[PDB]
Amino acid sequence: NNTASWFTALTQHGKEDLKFPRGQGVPINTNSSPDDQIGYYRRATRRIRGGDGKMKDLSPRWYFYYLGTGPEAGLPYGANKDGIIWVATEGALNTPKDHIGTRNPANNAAIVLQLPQGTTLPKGFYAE
Repeated sequence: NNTASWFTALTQHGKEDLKFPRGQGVPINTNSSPDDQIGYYRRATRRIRGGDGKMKDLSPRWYFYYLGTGPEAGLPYGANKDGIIWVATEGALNTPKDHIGTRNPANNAAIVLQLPQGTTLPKGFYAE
């Protein structure tokens, strides 16, 4: 039960949470169809031992999962929960993407996360 994202992460280097204007934010995936272009980003925090023994937060990562997949596969679109933000492309179907699912790193590399040109990223986000 791996549940790894199909895509590389967005790294939040600034102080604002991730969010996209309605219609934006779904990563480009040629292995998916217009109906599939909907899901959520989940914040993934990591803590590390700093240079003085005190544990400290690294920059949070935001991983995309298709609707109905991933660590929050049970949440319906729009559900409010800290660390979860929703995205959907024009024309997507509000149905679980059991037809896309999640990635097994043993037999599939992550897709480098790309957005169509001119997407409104928040301050501090550019990643990879």
